[PDB]
Amino acid sequence: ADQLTEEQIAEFKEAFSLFDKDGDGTITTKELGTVMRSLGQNPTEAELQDMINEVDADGNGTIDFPEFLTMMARKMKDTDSEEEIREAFRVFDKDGNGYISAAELRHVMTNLGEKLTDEEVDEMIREADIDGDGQVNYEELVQMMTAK
Ligand SMILES: [Ca+2]
Ligand SMILES: [Ca+2]
Ligand SMILES: [Ca+2]
Ligand SMILES: [Ca+2]
Repeated sequence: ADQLTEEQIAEFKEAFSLFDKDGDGTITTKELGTVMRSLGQNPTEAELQDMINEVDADGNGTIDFPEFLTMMARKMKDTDSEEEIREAFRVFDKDGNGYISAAELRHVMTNLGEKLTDEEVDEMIREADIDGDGQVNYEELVQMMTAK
């Protein structure tokens, strides 16, 4: 279970409120738009819509806190600095095959006394294997520990 440090999230809450003047927790097209090029030049509404929708995966017309934080996730997949976190991969990947596999996870669940089926494991595999390449590497593992 890994994420950006709480220290950074706390400081970014202040950066979020820079755009959200009302504090509703969602930045509207106009609340962010004020800080965008509308302050200087005369951009077309279509330009504002483009900038908003490109990060608003939901298409609500509002930038939520994690949508704002998506910009950091573009720069680094994990946005974390601890190399010891990478070890959690090989702790779970007992067979050392370089990827996570259903059989690998089935045994860990069995060790914990959980009786999951192959389809139950797939619920986590689809979260990781977004590109459908058939292999779950560390960057894909991070996807299971974070939002969709
Ligand atoms: Ca707002
Ligand atoms: Ca949204
Ligand atoms: Ca494996
Ligand atoms: Ca993959």
